[PDB]
Amino acid sequence: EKREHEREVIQKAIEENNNFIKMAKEKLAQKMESNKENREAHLAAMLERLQEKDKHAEEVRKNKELKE
Amino acid sequence: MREIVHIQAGQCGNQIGAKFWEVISDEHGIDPTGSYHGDSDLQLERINVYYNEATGNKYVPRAILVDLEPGTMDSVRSGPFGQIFRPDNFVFGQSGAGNNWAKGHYTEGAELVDSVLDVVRKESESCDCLQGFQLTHSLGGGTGSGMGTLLISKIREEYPDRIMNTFSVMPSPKVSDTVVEPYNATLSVHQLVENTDETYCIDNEALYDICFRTLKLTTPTYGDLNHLVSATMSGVTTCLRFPGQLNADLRKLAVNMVPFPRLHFFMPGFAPLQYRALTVPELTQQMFDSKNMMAACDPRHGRYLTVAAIFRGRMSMKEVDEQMLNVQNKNSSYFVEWIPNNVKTAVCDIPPRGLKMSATFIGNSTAIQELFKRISEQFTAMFRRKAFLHWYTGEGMDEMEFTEAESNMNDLVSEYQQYQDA
Ligand SMILES: Nc1nc2c(ncn2[C@@H]2O[C@H](COP(=O)(O)OP(=O)(O)O)[C@@H](O)[C@H]2O)c(=O)[nH]1
Ligand SMILES: COc1ccc([C@H]2[C@@H](C)C(=O)N2c2cc(OC)c(OC)c(OC)c2)cc1O
Ligand SMILES: [Ca+2]
Ligand SMILES: [Mg+2]
Repeated sequence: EKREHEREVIQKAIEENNNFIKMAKEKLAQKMESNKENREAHLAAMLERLQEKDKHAEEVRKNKELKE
Repeated sequence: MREIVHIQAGQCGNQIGAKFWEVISDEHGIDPTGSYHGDSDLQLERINVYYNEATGNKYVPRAILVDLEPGTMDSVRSGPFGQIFRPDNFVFGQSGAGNNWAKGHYTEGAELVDSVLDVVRKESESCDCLQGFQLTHSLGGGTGSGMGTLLISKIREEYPDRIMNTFSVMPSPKVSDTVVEPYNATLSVHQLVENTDETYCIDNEALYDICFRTLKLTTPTYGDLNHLVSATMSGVTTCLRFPGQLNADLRKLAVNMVPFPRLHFFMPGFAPLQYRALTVPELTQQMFDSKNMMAACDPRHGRYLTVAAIFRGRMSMKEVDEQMLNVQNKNSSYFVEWIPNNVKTAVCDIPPRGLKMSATFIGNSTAIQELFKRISEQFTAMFRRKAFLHWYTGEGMDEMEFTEAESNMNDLVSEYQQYQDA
């Protein structure tokens, strides 16, 4: 009974070192994923705003042409 | 040929084990080379209890040296009698045990135990009639304590009908390495209650006090403490190492000193701690004074269940009995009456180096409960706030094993109290 308790203790220590490593690895991957997403969405929205301003500058040149 | 296999583990275990071998090797006339140059055969008649013979007829300790890091054993090796030991008999890891019982018992120590059992098996198998085993260790660290107890379990499994004996150094705040010492000792005592037949409780509190309030050493080193331990260990093993009117062996000792299987924790005593030899009456008074005890319990707080005492040197056997009998019949409040003739006395002619008279005492007293209380109180002061426990849960232990170890120590205390009052 005692040997089997010995086995249990040490397998538990391995299991815990492992679950800790695993958890860390996952936590990192989720945060880096969410990070890239968010950053990209900010740049995309910026570029979208700029591009609307380009389109608007067509409708201002195209519209000066329509006074003739 | 009633051989004993000696094992020493951890820093404390190897430091005092080494001194031990220094002392007895000198008493048996062996030099640092394993070569005999003594003048009697009283030195050689039972030399085989502790020493194996060599090819050139040299003597080599039946000793196994164990540690989870190499430092101390490098020191042992480079010390005075370092080369006497069988080099195959040094068994060690590299990583240490961090004053952590769990690492010695369950993780780091588990990885080394089998190689130790291999050297053990190699030493047992060439024994004409092996008596049992003797382990030197402390209970407050990680290796001697965790791994030492693990070892005792394995040895009991492989040699269930041999005697297991320990010299166990108990921690004290006075002379302390780390705060987790009570945890490690409470876990270790629990093993010792189930798996030893005889344990000599060597309290570091007492050794400090004898060193400070008596030897007048103002800053006592571990060498000072180990010098007392060395003397006590030599005295306590005199009757095994030497021929007398008694044939002493470990099993007979256990039978005559242990009336209840769990109460096998002994308080040792020594006298003296000098050109004037002591007289028999002084030996007798000193030995039984609390100040000559090495466990830091006062024997007047409890009762003696049993006592074994030797006197070393050439003296008056008649005066011994007179004095022995006298100190009983002056202090009958402190011996049990329901165990007739519970104090036994012997004499060896060979004294130890540097004394012409000495006396050593082995007492099974209920006053030893004081020691276990001291540890329990300290354990509980931390455990009630689960302080410091992460060091052990991180090696796989649960609080449960703690709660149980606590419980079994308090039961031990209750048991000693029950017999102090019978
Ligand atoms: N009397 C004595 N006690 C010691 C000695 N070395 C360490 N200790 C005590 O032993 C405990 C620490 O255990 P230690 O042997 O150093 O750890 P280990 O290597 O893990 O077995 C503490 O209670 C120290 O006070 C020694 O040489 N003599
Ligand atoms: C009653 O108590 C006794 C206690 C000890 C002994 C003997 C025998 C069991 C033996 O071995 N004893 C022993 C061993 C001793 O060391 C191994 C010893 O002192 C060192 C000692 O001092 C009287 C006695 C005989 C007894 O009757
Ligand atoms: Ca390892
Ligand atoms: Mg240490």
